[PDB]
This record gives sequence, structure tokens and C-alpha cells, in this order.
Amino acid sequence: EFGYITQYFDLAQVTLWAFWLSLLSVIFFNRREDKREGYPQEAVQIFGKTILTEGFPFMPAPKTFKLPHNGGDVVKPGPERPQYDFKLEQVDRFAGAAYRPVGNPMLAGVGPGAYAVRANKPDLTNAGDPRIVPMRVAKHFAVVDKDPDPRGMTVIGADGQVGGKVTEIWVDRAEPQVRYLELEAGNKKKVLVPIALCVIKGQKREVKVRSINGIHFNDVPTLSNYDQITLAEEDKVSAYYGAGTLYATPNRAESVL
Amino acid sequence: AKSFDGMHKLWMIMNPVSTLWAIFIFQIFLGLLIHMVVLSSDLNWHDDQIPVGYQLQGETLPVNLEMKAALKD
Amino acid sequence: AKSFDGMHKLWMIMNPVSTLWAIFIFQIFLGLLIHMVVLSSDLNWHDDQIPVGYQLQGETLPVNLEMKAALKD
Amino acid sequence: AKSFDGMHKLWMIMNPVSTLWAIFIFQIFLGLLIHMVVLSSDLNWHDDQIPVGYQLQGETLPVNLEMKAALK
Amino acid sequence: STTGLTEAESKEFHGIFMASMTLWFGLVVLAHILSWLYRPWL
Amino acid sequence: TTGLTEAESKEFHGIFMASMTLWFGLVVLAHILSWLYRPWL
Amino acid sequence: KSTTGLTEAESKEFHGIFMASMTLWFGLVVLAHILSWLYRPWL
Amino acid sequence: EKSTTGLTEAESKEFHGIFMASMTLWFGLVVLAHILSWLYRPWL
Amino acid sequence: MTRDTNSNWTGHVADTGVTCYTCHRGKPVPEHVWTTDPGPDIPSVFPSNGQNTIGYNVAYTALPFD
Amino acid sequence: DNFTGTYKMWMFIDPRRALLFIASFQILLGILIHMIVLGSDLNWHSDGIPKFYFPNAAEASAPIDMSPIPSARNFKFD
Amino acid sequence: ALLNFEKKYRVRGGTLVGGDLFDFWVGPFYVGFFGVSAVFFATLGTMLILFGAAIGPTLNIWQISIAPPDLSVGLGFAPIREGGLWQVITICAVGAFVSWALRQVEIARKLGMGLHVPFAFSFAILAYLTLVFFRPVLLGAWGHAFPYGLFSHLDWVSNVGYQTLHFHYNPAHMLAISFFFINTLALAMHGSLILSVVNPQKGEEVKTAEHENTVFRDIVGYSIGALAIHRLGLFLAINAAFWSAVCMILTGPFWTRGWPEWWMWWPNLPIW
Amino acid sequence: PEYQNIFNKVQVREPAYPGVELPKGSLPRVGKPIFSYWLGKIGDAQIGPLYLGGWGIASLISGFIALEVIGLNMLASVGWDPRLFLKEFFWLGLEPPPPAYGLSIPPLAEGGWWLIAGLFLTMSLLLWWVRVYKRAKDLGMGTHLSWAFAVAILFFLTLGFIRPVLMGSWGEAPPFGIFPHLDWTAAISIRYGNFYYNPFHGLSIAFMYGSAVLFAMHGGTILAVSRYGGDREIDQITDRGTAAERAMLFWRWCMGFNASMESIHRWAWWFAVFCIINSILGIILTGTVVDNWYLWAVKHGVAPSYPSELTIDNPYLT
Ligand code: BCL
Ligand code: BCL
Ligand code: BCL
Ligand code: BCL
Ligand code: BCL
Ligand SMILES: CC(C)=CCC/C(C)=C\CC/C(C)=C/CC/C(C)=C\CC/C(C)=C/CC/C(C)=C/CC/C(C)=C/CC/C(C)=C/CC1=C(C)C(=O)c2ccccc2C1=O
Ligand SMILES: COC(C)(C)CCC/C(C)=C/C=C/C(C)=C/C=C/C(C)=C/C=C\C=C(C)\C=C\C=C(C)\C=C\C=C(/C)CCCC(C)(C)OC
Ligand SMILES: [Ca+2]
Ligand SMILES: [Ca+2]
Ligand SMILES: [Ca+2]
Ligand SMILES: [Ca+2]
Ligand SMILES: [Fe+3]
Ligand SMILES: [Mg+2]
Repeated sequence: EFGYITQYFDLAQVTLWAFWLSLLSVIFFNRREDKREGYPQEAVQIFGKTILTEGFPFMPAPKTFKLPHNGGDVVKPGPERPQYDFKLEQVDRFAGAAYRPVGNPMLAGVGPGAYAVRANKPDLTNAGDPRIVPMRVAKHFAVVDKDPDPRGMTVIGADGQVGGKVTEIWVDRAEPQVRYLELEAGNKKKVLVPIALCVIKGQKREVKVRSINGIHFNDVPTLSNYDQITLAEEDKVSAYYGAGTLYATPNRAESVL
Repeated sequence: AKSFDGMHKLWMIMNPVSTLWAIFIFQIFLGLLIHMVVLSSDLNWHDDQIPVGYQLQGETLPVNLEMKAALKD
Repeated sequence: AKSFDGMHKLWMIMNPVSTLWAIFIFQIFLGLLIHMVVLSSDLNWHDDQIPVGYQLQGETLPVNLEMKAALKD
Repeated sequence: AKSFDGMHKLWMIMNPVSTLWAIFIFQIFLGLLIHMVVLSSDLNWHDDQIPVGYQLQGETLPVNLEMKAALK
Repeated sequence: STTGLTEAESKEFHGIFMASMTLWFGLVVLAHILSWLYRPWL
Repeated sequence: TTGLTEAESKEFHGIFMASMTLWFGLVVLAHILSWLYRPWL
Repeated sequence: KSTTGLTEAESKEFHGIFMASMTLWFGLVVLAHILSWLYRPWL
Repeated sequence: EKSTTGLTEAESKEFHGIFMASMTLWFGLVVLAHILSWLYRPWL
Repeated sequence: MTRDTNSNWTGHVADTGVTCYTCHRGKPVPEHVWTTDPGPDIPSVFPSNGQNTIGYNVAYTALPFD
Repeated sequence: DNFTGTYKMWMFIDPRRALLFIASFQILLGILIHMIVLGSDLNWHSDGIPKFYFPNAAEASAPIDMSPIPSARNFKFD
Repeated sequence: ALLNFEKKYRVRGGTLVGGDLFDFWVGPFYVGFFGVSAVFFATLGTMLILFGAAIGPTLNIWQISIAPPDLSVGLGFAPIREGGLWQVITICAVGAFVSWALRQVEIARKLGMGLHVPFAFSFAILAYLTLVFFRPVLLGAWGHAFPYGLFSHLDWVSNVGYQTLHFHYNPAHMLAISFFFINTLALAMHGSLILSVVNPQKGEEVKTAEHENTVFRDIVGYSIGALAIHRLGLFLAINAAFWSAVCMILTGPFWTRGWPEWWMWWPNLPIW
Repeated sequence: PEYQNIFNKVQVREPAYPGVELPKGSLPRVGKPIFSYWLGKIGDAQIGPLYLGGWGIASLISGFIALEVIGLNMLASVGWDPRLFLKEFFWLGLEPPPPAYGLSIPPLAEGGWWLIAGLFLTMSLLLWWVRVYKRAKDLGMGTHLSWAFAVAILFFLTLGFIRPVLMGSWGEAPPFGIFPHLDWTAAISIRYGNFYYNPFHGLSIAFMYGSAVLFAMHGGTILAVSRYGGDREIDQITDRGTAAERAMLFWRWCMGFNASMESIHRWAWWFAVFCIINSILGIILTGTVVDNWYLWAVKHGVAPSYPSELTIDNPYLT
């Protein structure tokens, strides 16, 4: 009879319902784990008052990370360290309007140039030593020939001008690889540039840094001690180079078409 | 006729060893390819049964024929 | 007659050990390939049943024939 | 005839241990390969039923024949 | 010079390169004459 | 550069050419035997 | 420059024994083929 | 330089003694199993 | 056989029918025919399962070849 | 003799690794030989000696590949 | 609502079209010119799908279907009730997808980061355009594209597959499936490893990068690294999409036999 | 443009790293580590060393016995010729027993070798499971990689052992080939009426598409903030920097909600595991509970209904 039916309820049906309920429930738990960073959120009210809201579903109860080498406990969701001192002016009088920096945009720490407030300790290896270090402190590293050694090259800066010269390489001992280039700038300071913002040309013996301009290499943040770097300093350096992607030229933040 | 004078300067901008290796590898690949392309056409010279077919020659040896006769019984 | 004088200088730009290894490996691969290409044609010399067919020789031994006869009953 | 005088110097540029290992491994692989290529041809010597067929010999033993008769 | 060869070294290399290429093409021509005599394809 | 001087290169070249000539000789001999046994053209 | 650390004396020694071993191996191969030709000639 | 296991020569002698005894006993049991199987169901 | 097909099987060859030329096409032995396929050569104690080869009659698949 | 110093073997071959290899290999080889012998004419579980214990099919053919799934259990195919 | 740390990043600039007119947020979303475009096109497309369901036989969610024109229309313009609605919706869909990608580019420019995500999205867009534009144009008719319906585009997939007798033997199809499977395996291993290192055995400290390398070198003998696994990920997903597009542009335009017969080039090489 | 971070431009070497110290009583690691320049262009350059203990040797003996069996049967199917083996390699296979033999142990050349290879491959994968568990637990880490591996093993055992036993035939299992196992896939869809109307098959396809989507998204997002140190996820988890902040703002602004640097890895875990859970559920019900998936979908109001215009006469009714 080709399509005769004996009974409407079967096992495939029930099992499908069970799956709909088993999904729909890992969504719940994952969405709750999503809110251990950045919450409670700030909802702005009808006439400017700000309250803390928590969303749907609600925030989870705090858990603890025990960091190694007596690096302390981290509770999440927990307290926050205080923001620094960014200045901003709103552009249009409603909660969803954008903001403008008030002073020199490069030295303001807002927009792509914002950074976080991390610990003032270096990241450690499994043995307790600082992880990112110059190649004169890590005496066992060597650049593989077949590859252009950047030490000596110049640091052209996106408008064609010279920034300085490369004098050191900063390596990562936990995973052997290059993280920073150190260079002497135009006013004879020592500044770092991340290796992921550098195009290295071996034959021209140049390093092109498209982010900032040549004269901008004088105001890159500096380090305390030059035998190690801390989490805070990493953030400051990288953020300064990221501010130039929108603030270097006055025409960069200005609608392509 | 003097327009090809500076040609020897080519090797001041092209690396000689890299170029030699590239040429050799390309020539070997092309050799294999052309032999395979001609073997897959009417010009094939291994299977054309010239100057004689050898499998057919083996099937019709008197010893093999006499053994095949005594089996078909 | 004097075009190929400096040829021995080849080994001052090309590494001798790498070249030797490359040559040896290529020659072995080519040896295997040509043997396999000729075995898959009419020139095959293992299966041509020359100078005699040995499977056919085994099928028609008198002992095997007499045993196959006593199974038809 | 004195063209192959310095041949012994070969081992000052080619590593002896690497060469030994390569030779041994290649020889074993080639041995297996040639045995398999010849066994798959008309020269096969395991299945040719020479000097006698053994499965056929087992099917026609008098004990097996008398048992197959009493079944049928 | 981006390859490190001077002009004398380049001249030397060029001499031998051209000689070798000419010899190779000669051998190719000979192979084709033999093939045409044996099995003409056009 | 390979670090070989010109004398070392001359030496290597001598033995390389001798070896290649001997190898090609053996190849020619194998083909003459094969033509005598089973001519293919 | 690529080098193996062997001097010329060590290379001579290695070469002597290598050639002896290869000759013995090829001798055994020839013997195996003579037996196979006597049993089952293939050409 | 050379690959070692840290065993001295006395420890190696001891291990070897017991290893050989155990292997001999195992092979004895194998032979016995095969004699029984041949008595029950001969295969050659 | 041709008369039988032309008269009794019109559910398939409806009023067009067949002649000799439909298969012989001017030759005594037709071009596309078949016989019971033995399969490739395998060891003598191995029975044929009838698949896992190239399979020229089943469109070059690894499906059962006969 | 010639085998006087064989016990020194364990000074460069690790006896722990040796034991771990041998035990594993022997157990796996045991399983393998049993399954190989069971898949032949020497099989001793379904051979009908000293008696067939199951209600087997009365006429079971020689199974081919183009077959359906059987309706009842059966262990006597020969 | 704003996150705890969000306010210092909400600055103006970074746009492509428009300028200061559409540079605001609505709730958590960022709008822009392309935000307006995307919502416009999504709303219009959805409403037209619903109307095409209303003039059909049923409003059951599983059985709605809007079909493309016939093959006799060619690359022309079909009546509204017999194909033109499908054409309008397929214009809206392209508009919405491209708007989505460009909005992503604006956002990434504002936050100071690289354009890897819109670039990887471009390959999904390319596969869609292969199925609705390139393959139909090369074959000469819009009616070679798939209908819009759950369960009803699956009938299309099935019959198109069987137009070549056995679609599993398509080579670019095999290569794409390889990439899909390996991608799921890699994602499982990556998820597991990070979770395992920050959620260790009870009463232990968070582990380090050395532990991550050691575990896979112990199990398998090689560890790719914490930055290269992200690369490997972008690579496997993009390649899956790419070879899907190739496999569909091959079927019909460049090959009309069965797919098993293509592979016949291999055992016919004159070298075995 | 700007550097995209796809290849390593400058490489550096230090002496090989032997690995985190193991608990006392462990075997040494075997092998001397070597370095690969080409592997170092895209990732880590060190190869080895390797840990071989009790469970990973029993595994690797089982697996290689299985491989020898499979290879030799494929080779016997062409008459021992290696030339033909290479010529017709994608068409060869080791085939399961004929379905009429049921669940008995068949003779060796009519399905017994398939049975042997299946048993040895099974044991190999279970020993490997124990190895993976112990390796992660001896270093003090959570055992999350063993849970996912367990799911995958269960899918391998379902199609292959559990479903053939519940059906009553070993001949319902896949063979060991390339084109042969593709043929099995198509045939089991044809026999049980169209897998496109199996709902667990649709859900697993949803999750396989989702795996590709999610991993393109995550790989992109972390390569796009690696200029701010985003590829170092453990530190961004235990001390949130600007890379994590930018990464979570991007998705919040784009689609309205986001995850954190630790939570996205739980989404990855689940998307990879639900795919295979639905795979198991869809195969285990086929044949044993449902005989035609299209008729099931018609009974539950799922299949569309094309207009007819004609009438075709079923010749078995005439
Ligand atoms: C009907 C077609 C003809 C045929 C027509 C042709 C034609 C036409 C050509 C060949 C050529 C070649 N043929 Mg033929 N050939 C046929 C059948 C065969 C068979 C066989 C199994 O049946 C074999 C094995 C060959 C093999 C060869 C090679 C010798 C050669 C290609 C070498 C190469 O590409 O190097 C490429 C590699 C490099 C360039 C690397 C560097 C090479 C260095 C310098 C040394 C290599 C030595 C050289 C190959 C050998 C010649 C040296 C002399 C003995 C002095 N032919 C049939 C009978 N053949 C080509 C040739 O003869 O070249 C001169 C050629 O033009
Ligand atoms: C109808 C076809 C003929 C046939 C026609 C030919 C032709 C023609 C040739 C061969 C050649 C060879 N044949 Mg034959 N051959 C046939 C059947 C066989 C069978 C068999 C199972 O039937 C085998 C096993 C062989 C094997 C061989 C090799 C000995 C040799 C290829 C070596 C090589 O690859 O070096 C490549 C590897 C290297 C160069 C690496 C470096 C090795 C160094 C230099 C030393 C190696 C030693 C060498 C292998 C042996 C020399 C020992 C004696 C001094 C002769 N032939 C049939 C009967 N054969 C070739 C040959 O003889 O070369 C001289 C050759 O030209
Ligand atoms: C119709 C074909 C003939 C046949 C014709 C030939 C021919 C021809 C040859 C062989 C050769 C061999 N045959 Mg036979 N052979 C047949 C059937 C068999 C069968 C079988 C199961 O049927 C087996 C197991 C063998 C096995 C062997 C090996 C002993 C040998 C391959 C050696 C090798 O590969 O070393 C390669 C590995 C190395 C070199 C590694 C180095 C290790 C060192 C040097 C020690 C190795 C010991 C070595 C294997 C044997 C030396 C024997 C001692 C003097 C006792 N043959 C049939 C009947 N056989 C070859 C041989 O005899 O070599 C001299 C050979 O030329
Ligand atoms: C027709 C064929 C016969 C048959 C013929 C044989 C033959 C022949 C042999 C066996 C052997 C064995 N048979 Mg039986 N066997 C039959 C039917 C069976 C059936 C069954 C369900 O029908 C079972 C379960 C067994 C099981 C066994 C095992 C006890 C033993 C395999 C030991 C092993 O795997 O190595 C395990 C090895 C190790 C782990 C390494 C060494 C052992 C050390 C000392 C430590 C292990 C502990 C302990 C000693 C383990 C074994 C227990 C006994 C005391 C031996 N046989 C049928 C009737 N069987 C083998 C045997 O007897 O070994 C002595 C053997 O030679
Ligand atoms: C009988 C049928 C044949 C078959 C016939 C076909 C046909 C026909 C096709 C495939 C295609 C595919 N097949 Mg197949 N296939 C078969 C068996 C298989 C099997 C298997 C296990 O047997 C597997 C694993 C596959 C796997 C695959 C993939 C390689 C490929 C699908 C991925 C893709 O296209 O991405 C590409 C991604 C897209 C097209 C997605 C587009 C994304 C757009 C831009 C974004 C949409 C957003 C949306 C509207 C927003 C909603 C928003 C809400 C707010 C949430 N096939 C059987 C044998 N297969 C397809 C293909 O390759 O096409 C290119 C294809 O056309
Ligand atoms: C439509 C309508 C009625 C409109 C009216 C509303 C009006 C008037 C205007 C609103 C303004 C605008 C412009 C709105 C547009 C938005 C609209 C309407 C719709 C779009 C919503 C949309 C497309 C959502 C789809 C969501 C889905 C299904 C996602 C699939 C993938 C998925 C399940 C992901 C979950 C995991 C997540 C959250 C991944 C993101 C994520 C990844 C991938 C990381 O790598 C990462 C790394 C480090 C930290 C964080 C992260 C992170 O969060
Ligand atoms: C020539 O080659 C040599 C010998 C030199 C070695 C080389 C090896 C090579 C080239 C191998 C090539 C292998 C290939 C291509 C393999 C292809 C494999 C594929 C794609 C396989 C796909 C699927 C197979 C599956 C899913 C099988 C599942 C089987 C299972 C789960 C078996 C279960 C059986 C059990 C648990 C045993 C029960 C038995 C018992 C005794 C209890 O029954 C009562
Ligand atoms: Ca010829
Ligand atoms: Ca012969
Ligand atoms: Ca014999
Ligand atoms: Ca019994
Ligand atoms: Fe990650
Ligand atoms: Mg099959």
C-alpha cells in the first residue's frame, strides 16, 4: 500500500525531543560562562543615570585561578583595577553617540590606542625566569642563516622617513620565536616595536612600519629595566603603535569614499 | 648586431645556482610529460606489436598449444 | 674546442654532496619506473609464457589429472 | 686506468653511517618487491600445483571420500 | 650587484652557459631527426 | 659558494666524469643485449 | 664546507671493507640466479 | 656518551638468571599444550 | 525471436519494433554482448566476492561487476 | 664457549621496556592464533562434536554475497 | 548596555562610506551605512520569502518553497509568479551578505585590528555566488540554481548529485570533504587543550605553554604551537569552502559524463 | 600592505627542549629531537621526542597487525602484483562476510580476515584511549581531550560493531577501501529511504557547518589581534589585556553578543562533540527502528509535495 501508517508515536520522535532539550541547555551553561569578564554591564537610563544589569541568564558564582610561583589568586567574576584617565567629548547628545579625543590623539589612550591595566610583573617560564628577554640575556639563541638578520637594518616609517636602527632582538624562551625588535630612535632612546607590525626586506635591508610616521618614533613608551618586560609595558607599547592606525595622518579617520 | 652586448650582465641580477636548478627540474618534468603524452596516442611504440607481437608469439608456441589441447578434453 | 675549459669550476657554486644524493635517488626512481613501464606492455617477459607456460604445465601433470578425474565421480 | 685513484676519498664528503643505513633499508625493500612481482606472474611457485596439488590431494583421501558418500 | 657576482664572473658564467645550451639543443635536434626517419608524425 | 677551492673542484670533476662515463658504458651494453634478445622498434 | 670528520686513513680503511663486502654480496646473488635458471628458466 | 640503562654487571647477571628461568618454564607449558592438542585433533 | 518480440512485447517496443540491423548493424557478431564474468585472477583458495575491481560494465565504479 | 658474556645485554637494553614489549606481544599473538584457527576447518566450537546443541536450519545453502539478512540464528552452513 | 571597559573604545572614524551621519550604536550593535543597508535588505528578503509562502499551498515551516524560473527563460526575466520573486530575493541576499562583510571591515578599522574575518567570510560569499551566478551563467540559464526552502533545497541537492550517477567520485568533492573532517578534529583538540590547561586537576596551579607543547609531543611526537594552530584553523576552513566552489563549477560546465569515469585517467597512464 | 602573520619571516634556534619533568617512576623519552626549516616556516620546528610506555606499545602492535592484514588482502585481490596494486589502488578493499552467515565466525577468505582486522583495530583504539588519558593526567591537566576521544571511538564502534549486532549480520558493516567505503555510504542511504530525511543527520550537518564557521571566526580573530599579544591565550585568560578586550568588542558590536577568551573554547568543544553525538543517534536508529526515512518524514509533516499533472500506473497492480 506504499504509505500505510500503523502508529503515530515512535522512538525517533521522542529522541529528537530529548536532543532539543539537551541543546537549549548547553546554550544556557555556555552563556553563563561567557559573563565572567566585563560584567555587570552598565545600562544608561532615560536621563543619564547608569545602573548595573547582568543580562539573561544571570552571572555565575565566582571561581578561582591559582597562579604559579606564588603569583596570587584570581577571582572571576571579581573586582576590577581602576581605569587610568582618558578624556573624551561626546559628539551628539544621546547614549549611543560616538566620542572624540580631547588633546593630542596619539598621546591620549583612547580609541585604538586604549590599553588595559595588567600586573607590573613579567610573564614567567616553567622554571621561574622571565619569558620575553633580549638575545644578550638569553645567550643560547641564534638566528638561523637562510633568514635575514634584522640587526643593523633601518626602520622606515610609513611616510618614507627614517625612524632609527635595529640594535637588538627580543625572544620568547617558552616557545622559541621572535617577539620584539629594539631600535635606537632619532633622539637616542631605546624603543620596541612588535614583530607583527614590521615588514622586513632583506635586500633593501629595511624594516617598513606602516603604522606610524618617522617622527613618531621619538614618543614610543619606554621600559624601566631593559633586561625584562612586564605585562603592563607590553600593553602600553603595543597600544601606542595601534593608535597610529587611525591618528597618524589627519586623513586616516575620514571615510575612504 | 651590437644590440646584445650587455647580455652577460644578466647574472648580476639573477642568481646562477637557483636558475640552474630550476632549469634542470623543469626539463626533467617536461621530458616525462612529453614521453607520457606521446605514449598515449596513435604514435605509441611499446604496444604497437611492431616488429612482432610477443604475447601472441608465446600463446602459439607448439608446447603451449599441445598443453592447451590436453586440457580442453 | 675551447668552450668548455672552466667547466670544472661548477663545483665551486654547486654542492657536491647534495648533487650526488640527488643523482643517485633520481636514478633509482627512474630504474623502477622504466622497468614497470616495460612490464605493462607487449614486451613483458615474466608472463609471456616463453620458453614455456608453467601454470599450464602444472594443470596437466598426470597426477593432478588423475586426481581431478576421481572427483567427477 | 688511473682515473679512479682517489675514489677512497668518497667517505670524506659522504657520511658512512647514513650510507650504510640507506643501503640496508633499500635492499630489504627491493627484496620484498621483486619476490612479490615474480610471484604474481606465470613464474609463481607456491600455487602452481607442482610437484602436486595438495587441496586436491586432501579431497580424494579414501576416508574423506567414504564420509562424503555416506552423507550423500 | 644583487647576486654578489662581479662583471668578470658574470662574463665567465655566461660563456659556459651559452656553450652548454648550444650543445644541449644540438642533441635535441639529432634525436628528432632520428625519430622523423623512423616514425614521421606530420 | 661551496668552500671548495679550485684544486678540490678539479679533483672532484675528474672522478665525476670518469664515473659517469663508466655508467653510460654499462647502460649501452645492457641495451645491446636487450636488442639482441627482444627488438622493440 | 661539508665534511664527515674522517681523515684519509679512516676513509681508506672504510673503503677496503666496503668493497670486500659488496663483492661477497654480489657473488651470493650470482649463485642464487644460477640455481633459479637451472630450476625455472625465464627467458 | 654511550647508551646505558644504569644497571651494573651484577644486576644484569641477576636479571638474566630469572629471565631465562621464566622463559624456559613458559616454553615447557607451550609444549605440553601442543602435545595435548595433537592427541585430540591432529592437524598435519 | 524477432517475431516474438515484435508482436508480444509492445509495452516496451511500441510500434517501432526491431529488425536484425538493430543489433547486428551489418556484422555477423553483435558489438555489445556479455557473458558470466569470472573476475580477476586471485589465489586458488580465495572465492570471488564479485566486486572491488575497476568494473568496466558498471560505469567504472567499485560496485559488483556482473 | 661463545655465549659467555650474554648477560651484559641488559646493560644497554632496558629490561622494563623489554618486559612491556614481550607481555603485550604474547597476549596479542595468543588472541590472533585462536581467531585464525577458529576461521578454518579445525574449528572446535561449531563442529558438531560431540553433538550439535542448537536448533539449526534444516537446509542451509552455501552463503553468497547477494543474500538477505537471516530471520533466525543458525550456525551450521556446511 | 556597555561592558565595564567599553567606553574608552567608542570613538568616531574608521568608516568607508557615509561619514559622521551613520556613526552611532543602537544598544550593543554598531550601525553605520552598511548596518542600515544590511537590515534593510534582510527585512525585505524575509518579507518576500513570507509572501511567496502565502501564495503557495501551506505555511508549514518545513514545506515552504520558492523556486527559480524554468530553463526556457534562459538568462532573461521571469514572471513574478513563476520565477521573478526568486530573482528579487536573490538580489536582496547578495546585497545583505556584502553589506555584512563591509560592516565588519568598518568595525575592525575602528578597533585597530587586521582584516582576517571579513576576508574568510568572502569565501562563503564566493561559494554562494558560484551556486547562483557563475554556474548558471556558464550553463546558460538562471533555472540551474537552488530553490529557497528547508527540505526543498535538499531535493535539489539530491537530484543534482544523481545527475552524475555517483557524485562521491568527484575529485574536488573528495578534497573538500577531507578538509571538513580534519577541521572538526582540529577544533575538538584545540578546545580540549585550552580548557585542560586552565582547569587542571583539583588543587593545582594553572599550567603553562611548556605543558601545552609537552602533552602533544608525548602523545604524538610533534606540537605545532599556540599561534600556528590559529593559522592552521583559518587555512582548513577557507580551503574547505574553496574546493567546494571548484567542485560545483566543474559539474555540468566542464564534465558531463559520470564522475567515476573521470578517474579513469589514472589506471590508463602508460606506466603500469 | 601590512604583515599578515601567516609565515615566520625570521627563525631562531636554541637547544631542544626535553619536556616538563614527569612523576618519579616513569620511563625515559625515546628519540633525539630534530629541526625542520619548512615546518618552522609555519609553526614549531622541533620533531620529537616521544613517550612510549605500556599502553602505547600494545597499541601500535595491535594497529600494525591490523594494517598488515588489510594490506595483504588488498594485495591478494590483484594476484600479488604490486604494479596492479598501484594501478587500481582506489578500487581495492577488504570486504565483510556475506550477510547469510549472520553473527557466526565465517571461514578466513570469506569474511574472517575482515573480522580479525576489525577486532585488532578496536583493541588498538581502546589502548590509545588509555594512553591519552594517562598522558594528560600525569602532567596534572584536566582530562578534557579523553572525553572527546571517547565520543569519536563510540561512533567508530556504532557503525561497525553495535549496529551490525543489533541487526544480526556482520555484512551490514563498512569494508576497508576508499571507493568501497564510499559505495557503502551511498547504498545505506538508498536502502533506508534517503538520509536527507533523517533528522539526526540534518542536525549533525548543522554542527559540521558550524564547526567550520566557528573555527574560521576564531582563527581570524586571534590572528587579527596578535599585534597586541593575542596569540598567548593563557595570559589573556588569567590577566585580561587589550587583545582580549578588542576581540570581544568586535563580536559584540558586530552581532550583539560575545564570549570571553576562555568561554569560546567551550563553544568549540561542544560544536565538535554534538556533530558526532547526532551521528551516533542517527545511525543507531536506522534499520532497527525506522525502515524508510522518507515515509517517516511524510508521517510527521515534513516533506514538501510537488504538483503532479500526470498518472503513472504501477505495473505490479495491473
Ligand atoms: C618515437 C619517440 C622515440 C623517442 C623520441 C625522443 C625525442 C625526440 C627526444 C627524446 C629524448 C630522450 N629520450 Mg626518447 N624516445 C623514445 C623512447 C625512449 C625511451 C624508452 C623506454 O622507450 C627512453 C627511456 C627514452 C629517453 C630519452 C632520454 C634519453 C631523452 C630525454 C632526456 C631528458 O629529458 O633530460 C632532461 C634533463 C636535463 C636537461 C637535466 C640535465 C641533463 C644533464 C646535462 C645530463 C643528461 C644526459 C642526457 C639525458 C643523455 C645524453 C648524453 C649523451 C649520451 C652524451 N626515450 C621513442 C623511441 N626521445 C630527448 C633527447 O634526446 O634529448 C637530447 C629528445 O629530444
Ligand atoms: C626486456 C628488458 C630486460 C632488461 C633490460 C634492461 C636495460 C636496457 C637496462 C637494464 C638495467 C638494469 N636492470 Mg634489467 N632488464 C630485464 C629484467 C631485469 C630484472 C628482472 C626481475 O627481470 C631485474 C631485477 C633487472 C635489474 C636491472 C638492474 C641491475 C639495472 C638497473 C639498475 C639501476 O636501476 O641503477 C640505478 C641506480 C644508481 C645509478 C645508483 C648508484 C648505483 C651505483 C653506481 C652502483 C650500483 C650497482 C648497479 C646497480 C649494478 C652493477 C653491477 C655489475 C658491475 C653489473 N632487470 C629484462 C630482461 N635492464 C639498466 C642497467 O644495466 O644499467 C647499467 C639498463 O640500462
Ligand atoms: C622463482 C624464485 C625463487 C627465488 C629466487 C631468488 C633469487 C634469484 C634471489 C633470491 C634471494 C633471496 N631469497 Mg629467494 N626465491 C624463491 C623463494 C623464496 C622464499 C619463499 C618464501 O618462497 C623466501 C622466503 C626467499 C628468500 C630469499 C632471501 C634469502 C634472499 C633475499 C635476500 C635479501 O633480500 O636481502 C637483502 C637485505 C640485505 C642485503 C640487508 C643486509 C643484511 C646482511 C647482509 C645479512 C642478511 C642475510 C641474508 C638475508 C641472506 C644470506 C644467507 C646466508 C648465507 C645463510 N626466496 C623462489 C623459489 N631468491 C636473493 C639472494 O639470494 O641474495 C643473495 C636473490 O638474488
Ligand atoms: C583446538 C585448539 C585448542 C587450543 C589449543 C592451544 C595451544 C596449542 C595453546 C593454547 C594456549 C592457550 N589457550 Mg587454548 N586451545 C583451545 C581452546 C581455548 C579456549 C576456548 C574459549 O576455547 C581458551 C579461552 C583458550 C585459552 C588459552 C590460554 C590459556 C593459553 C594462551 C596463553 C596466552 O595467551 O599467552 C599469554 C602469555 C603471556 C602473558 C606471557 C607469558 C606468561 C607469563 C608466565 C605470565 C602470564 C600468567 C599466566 C601464566 C597466564 C597463562 C595461564 C596458564 C597457567 C598457562 N584456549 C582449543 C581446544 N591453546 C597456549 C598455552 O597453553 O600456553 C602455555 C598454547 O600453546
Ligand atoms: C546525492 C548528493 C551527493 C552530494 C551532492 C552535493 C551537491 C550538489 C553539493 C554538494 C556540496 C558539498 N558537499 Mg556533497 N554530496 C553528497 C555527499 C556528501 C557527504 C557525505 C558524508 O556523504 C559530505 C560530507 C558532503 C560535503 C559537501 C561539502 C563539500 C559541500 C557543502 C559545503 C559547502 O558547500 O559550503 C559552502 C557554503 C555555502 C554555500 C554557504 C553560504 C553562506 C552564506 C553566504 C551566508 C548565509 C547567511 C544566512 C542567510 C544568514 C541567516 C542568519 C540568521 C540570523 C542565523 N557531501 C552526496 C553523494 N554535495 C555543495 C557544494 O560543494 O557547493 C559549493 C553542493 O552544491
Ligand atoms: C531584524 C530587525 C527586526 C531589526 C530591527 C532592529 C533595528 C531597528 C536595528 C538594530 C541595528 C543593527 C544594525 C542590527 C543588526 C543585527 C541583526 C538585526 C541581526 C544579526 C544577528 C546575527 C546575524 C546573529 C547570528 C548569531 C549566530 C547564529 C552565530 C553563529 C556562531 C556562534 C553560535 C557563535 C557563538 C560563539 C561566539 C559568541 C563567538 C564569538 C567570539 C569569537 C569567534 C572569538 O574568537 C573570540 C575570541 C576572544 C574573545 C571573544 C571571542 C568571541 O566572542
Ligand atoms: C602491501 O601492503 C603491506 C602489507 C606491505 C602493508 C601496507 C598497508 C596499506 C597500504 C593499507 C591500506 C589501507 C586502507 C586504504 C584502508 C582504508 C580504510 C577505510 C577508509 C576504512 C573505513 C571504514 C571501516 C570501518 C568503520 C570498520 C569498522 C569495524 C569494526 C568496528 C569491527 C568490529 C569487530 C569486532 C569488535 C570484532 C568481533 C569479533 C567476535 C570474535 C567478537 O565475533 C564473535
Ligand atoms: Ca614496438
Ligand atoms: Ca619469459
Ligand atoms: Ca610449487
Ligand atoms: Ca566441539
Ligand atoms: Fe584559541
Ligand atoms: Mg562493496
